[PDB]
Amino acid sequence: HSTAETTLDSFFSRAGLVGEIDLPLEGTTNPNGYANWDIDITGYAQMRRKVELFTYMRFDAEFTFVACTPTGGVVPQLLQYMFVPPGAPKPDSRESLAWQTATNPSVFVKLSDPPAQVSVPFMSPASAYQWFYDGYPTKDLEYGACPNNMMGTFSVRTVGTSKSKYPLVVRIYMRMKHVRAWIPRPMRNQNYLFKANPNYAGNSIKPTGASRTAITTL
Amino acid sequence: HSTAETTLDSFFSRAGLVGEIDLPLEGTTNPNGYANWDIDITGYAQMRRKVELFTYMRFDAEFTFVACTPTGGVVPQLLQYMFVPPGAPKPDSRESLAWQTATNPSVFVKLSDPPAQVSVPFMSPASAYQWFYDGYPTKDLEYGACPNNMMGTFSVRTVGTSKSKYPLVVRIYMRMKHVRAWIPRPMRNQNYLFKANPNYAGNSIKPTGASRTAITTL
Amino acid sequence: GFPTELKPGTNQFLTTDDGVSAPILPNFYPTPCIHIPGEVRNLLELCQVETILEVNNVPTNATSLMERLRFPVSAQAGKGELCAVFRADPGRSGPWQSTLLGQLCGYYTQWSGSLEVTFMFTGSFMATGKMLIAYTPPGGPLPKDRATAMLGTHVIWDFGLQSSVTLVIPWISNTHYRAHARDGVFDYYTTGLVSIWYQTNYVVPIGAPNTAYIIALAAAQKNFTMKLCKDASDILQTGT
Amino acid sequence: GFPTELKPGTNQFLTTDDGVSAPILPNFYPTPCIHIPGEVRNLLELCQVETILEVNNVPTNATSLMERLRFPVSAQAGKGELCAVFRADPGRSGPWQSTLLGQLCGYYTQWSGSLEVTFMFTGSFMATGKMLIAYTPPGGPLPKDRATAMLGTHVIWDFGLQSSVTLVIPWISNTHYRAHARDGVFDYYTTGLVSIWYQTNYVVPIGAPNTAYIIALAAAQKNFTMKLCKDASDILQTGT
Amino acid sequence: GFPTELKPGTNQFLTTDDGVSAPILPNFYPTPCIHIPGEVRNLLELCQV
Amino acid sequence: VAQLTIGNSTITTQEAANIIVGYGEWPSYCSDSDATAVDKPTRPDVSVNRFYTLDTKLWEKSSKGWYWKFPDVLTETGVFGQNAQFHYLYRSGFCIHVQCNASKFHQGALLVAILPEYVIGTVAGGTGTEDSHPPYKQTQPGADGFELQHPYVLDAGIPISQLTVCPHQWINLRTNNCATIIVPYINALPFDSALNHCNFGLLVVPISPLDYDQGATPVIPITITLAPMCSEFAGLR
Repeated sequence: HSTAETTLDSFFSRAGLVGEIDLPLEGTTNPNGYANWDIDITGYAQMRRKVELFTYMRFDAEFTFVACTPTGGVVPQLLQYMFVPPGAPKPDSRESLAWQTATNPSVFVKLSDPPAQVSVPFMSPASAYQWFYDGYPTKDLEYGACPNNMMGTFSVRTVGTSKSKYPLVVRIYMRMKHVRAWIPRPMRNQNYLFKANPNYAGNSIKPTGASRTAITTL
Repeated sequence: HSTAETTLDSFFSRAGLVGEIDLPLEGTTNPNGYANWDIDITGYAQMRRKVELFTYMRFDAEFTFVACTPTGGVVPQLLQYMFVPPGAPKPDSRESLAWQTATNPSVFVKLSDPPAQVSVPFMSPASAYQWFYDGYPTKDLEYGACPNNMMGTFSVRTVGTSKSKYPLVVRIYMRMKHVRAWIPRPMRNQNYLFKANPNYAGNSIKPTGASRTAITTL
Repeated sequence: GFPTELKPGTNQFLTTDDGVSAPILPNFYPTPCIHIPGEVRNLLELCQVETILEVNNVPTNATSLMERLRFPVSAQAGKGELCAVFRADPGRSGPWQSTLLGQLCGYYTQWSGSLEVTFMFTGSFMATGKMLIAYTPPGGPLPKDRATAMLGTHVIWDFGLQSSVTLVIPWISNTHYRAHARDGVFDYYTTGLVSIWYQTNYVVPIGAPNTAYIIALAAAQKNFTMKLCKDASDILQTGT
Repeated sequence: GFPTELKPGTNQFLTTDDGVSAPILPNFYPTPCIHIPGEVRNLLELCQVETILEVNNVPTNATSLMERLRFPVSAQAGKGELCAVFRADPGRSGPWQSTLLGQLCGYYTQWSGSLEVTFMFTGSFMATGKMLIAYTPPGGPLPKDRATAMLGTHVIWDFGLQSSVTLVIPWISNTHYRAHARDGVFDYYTTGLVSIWYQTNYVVPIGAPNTAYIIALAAAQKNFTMKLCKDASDILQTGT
Repeated sequence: GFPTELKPGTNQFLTTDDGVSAPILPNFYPTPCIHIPGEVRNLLELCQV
Repeated sequence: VAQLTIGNSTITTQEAANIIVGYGEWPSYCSDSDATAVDKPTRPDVSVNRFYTLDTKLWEKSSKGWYWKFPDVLTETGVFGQNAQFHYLYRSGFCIHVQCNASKFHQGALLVAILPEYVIGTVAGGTGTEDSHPPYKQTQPGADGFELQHPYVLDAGIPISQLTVCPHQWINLRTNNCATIIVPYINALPFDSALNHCNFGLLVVPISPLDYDQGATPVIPITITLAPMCSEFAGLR
């Protein structure tokens, strides 16, 4: 019965899959053996609903990178995951001098080696992130969108001058730690429409939960 | 806001790529499965401009060697990186008795094994390195060139009597630590012409920064 | 080198495991946190907040969902008549799903504690009468008629006097494991049963609304627990 | 052997991570450091040095770049006339790029603090008159005319008397994130606005230069910060 | 990094060996045990019945 | 009966019923550290600290509910509207007071609550295919508020069935009418804009529908009176 499983850190812990990069040898998606992933903790489906229980949050995260082949195979390919601190520019080519700039923390690891993990501190220049922003950050509709909440950008890529020899799939897991929440708000009860705002189906409004026949009949 | 990100060590830390050796199986460059790299901390582009903010510096460095194939592949090839303390002679052949001399620290590691790293102490016989030397070290033009500032020489090579079986690319990363700077000087504002002196385009002088229309119109 | 033998679990990645790993930005000093009013430290704080219990969870129509918040009482009803009835199932589907308590439980596998439903009469001021709220612990089916219902824990509520009464549910334990179709979730089993009866007919003077509504507010008591996490959430994030 | 399980991040190379590794030359004793005058320990020391603010960053011609260091004042200008105007943007392109402060900021992502522009009159000694320097915090566009400009924080500067006045910019915070074309850099937003006006016409006796110049010297105050590093540097090292 | 040499038995699984490994459920608080009459602590108790 | 008088205003409100202090904190000024360290922010104690009485809204048997957005609501009318317009940075607590004039022959219940960062979301087109962020009418509904279109989901897919998890107070006609809530400054920044970002929203929904036997004034007036507790501003324009 220990009320410890109901804390905030015990509610928001656990490494969840938030990203899945894909470097097919040949095809459409990521045709340059590299891709840019913007840290988005909603990469985990049911996470949005959860964090959105509060108005202000603060936390750190431990990202883990489980990469393999689509088959699930291990291969002797060396990778480089780079981190783009919100504010610095991201790579655009397979050798944009971006991967070169030190102020962009990179971490080389082979697929042979166990998953790579690193910790991103609470970025935001604010006191805390905030899932809701009732205004405009002083043409276009810039409502509800809160600026400084950007945690950064991970840029995965196969080390080396030439393309990779095998197809690769990098899965990105992130567990948030040391959490502080504020201003609890009602629990979402209408399906989500966009990752952006809280819009909902303006006719397809369903009841918070299942319904019955008569109020007297159980 | 902690003024710690503005220290000197927090400004000059971070492992940067300063060298990239290349041992193609067959071709032009480094036709002997080995090459000599002179420790040059300007191997990192934007580094020159930075360090050159001061006139005297002192520091140590942690070099890391990330080697693979051009493709980025890992292979069962054993390498030997050797260090030539400024003052000792460098290898000239694929078995110059240079790789044999103990006073030249070598470090064998396979590509299987994670990057190899080692620390080079503040070499210079002076109190500190000095990016500027207004004189001549007591035919030819020996101006601005400061002698004792030579950190050494890394000599990469595929272990063994015969040539390597696969093509190799050794990337050399160096993060300087424990830094002390002196005599701050104006920040370079004209593109660099040579790695040697501070010469600049004697006509292509541009303004320190962008310009506007009128001084009254913002 | 100091002697070491590796034990199984080496090179292993456990999503729950929480040791550590270096900071991507060593010298970064995360803007200090200032003071934000009303911080939460344990969801259980929330589980004790009264939230509207949709006991009248019958109208499903789109523009009626607002009625689910309250059930009614009126002149048409005669003494003895059963007004409404629901179960003490904070977890499971039903009227509890509207409450914050309920919604949180869904994020948990098992639990136990005492509950606390409150009833607010919103009728006229001139309205008077008695309603009999009664709880029947697990087992004993919903009392046949009002009479027999009264022979067990009940509270006669009189709005002529106090315009809002609170009933305490002794204890409900959703721990008695089960395995329905395939969703072998720890089924309540411990479904108490709250029934509200018309002790007297609805009484009002000429000039007042001959029908009023009652809002229900639930919430768990201090001694509430929750064990095991379950991210069951039908409302999921969709890519634009 | 002592029991060990390896955690993720084993065999991993993080460019920022800074543990250690053996010395290539163990017995080497790096010639001791002697005392070098003027050591720097934190770039912020530098950010407080006054450096010439090229407010007159208009002439781009090659052999005129030296004029960018100072703007002028003269008989031609009549009372009220706006002399010059710039923004409180130590980071962003503009006149601040000439200052050491500015150039350093470029090596950083975000910041905040109070600034301190100084104005030096270099005209004749016999020259007299009043200039009105005025700062307009973020928002309120550059005052329409001299009058209205004065109704807000301003300083009437008289060179007849003191030949050099200093203005303090309260606070500028380049933290309000943004995302232009693709360079989503934390845009100022907090662009204060310093305008200098001719309070009186330029006054000089027969025999003196009927036109003088004013040099501007900026620098951040004690309470300045810088967070996050960014090696953005267009001036790069080129192989001979 | 602190210096280590691996001794034989590394990466080895001994069915009897009993060191440890992380909990699959970290924050789980196994319902406390109450008092059950007649606990046994050593089979030898039984051998004397 | 006892009329409170703080300013050139004089509301004849009840003696001292029950007031819910938000998140358990009285709005205060500030220690000695903010988004301005060499900028001592002037604290309007003058006419910025009086009673404002918004145009009474009429409650019908059909009102879906209303909402206002702070600090916007007042940046309109008032000398507090003067400040919020001519100043850059802002920080201020509050104190709302919603009154209801009705007779013992009416009936209803209003849930009055404060919801920080109240982000609206219109229909999103009609059925749900249009990223149309709500008008400048729903983001800042001046001093006359705005009506809920979907009271059940508070116009933001959140169930009102749980709104009580915010600083709230009930107004059941048969039991009272006036309800009070003291809101403290809630933000992730010491000093924030008082013109673009609305620190929160005040909702007031009829949970138990208004009603009256036929013949009584069908519309009951809801009078919202509010007082700015500890105003703070920095740098004028």
